[PDB]
Amino acid sequence: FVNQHLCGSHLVEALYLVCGERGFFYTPKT
Amino acid sequence: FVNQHLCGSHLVEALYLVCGERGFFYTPKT
Amino acid sequence: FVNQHLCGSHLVEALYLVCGERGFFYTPKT
Amino acid sequence: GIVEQCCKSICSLYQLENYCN
Amino acid sequence: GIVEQCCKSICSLYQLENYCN
Amino acid sequence: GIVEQCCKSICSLYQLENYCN
Ligand SMILES: [Zn+2]
Repeated sequence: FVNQHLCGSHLVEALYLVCGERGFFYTPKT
Repeated sequence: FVNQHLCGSHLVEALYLVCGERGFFYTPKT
Repeated sequence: FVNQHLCGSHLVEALYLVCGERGFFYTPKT
Repeated sequence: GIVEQCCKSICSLYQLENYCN
Repeated sequence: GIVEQCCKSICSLYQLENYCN
Repeated sequence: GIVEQCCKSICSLYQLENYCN
């Protein structure tokens, strides 16, 4: 996988590819 | 809607979702 | 074409549009 | 324009809808 | 969360898969 | 490469077409 900082909608799209049929959760809070 | 700064093609894609069947105008000039 | 700095996946998507049926090569190394 | 409101500052759903037709 | 690991720092394929279901 | 021309600087339509096949 790419060696860059993944942010915004690119981070969500990374998660989409990497999980696939498993799906994911994006909870961006501190 | 998201609390981030929307720029470039992400700003145009925000406008696409938010208007839908109304459409939009993107004129980026100062 | 747009007068901005094209990076990341936006640079690859620029190359996709600009070449089309010719295709391209993305080799990001220094 | 929109690049001073929604990119240099932040835009809510309504301040962005003013750029629809 | 994920915005401290994969955005403020860099994430490999595995540190990102921990955010799958 | 392309990351020094089109990302660190700006590329017109032609300087980007040199990266096609
Ligand atoms: Zn982007």
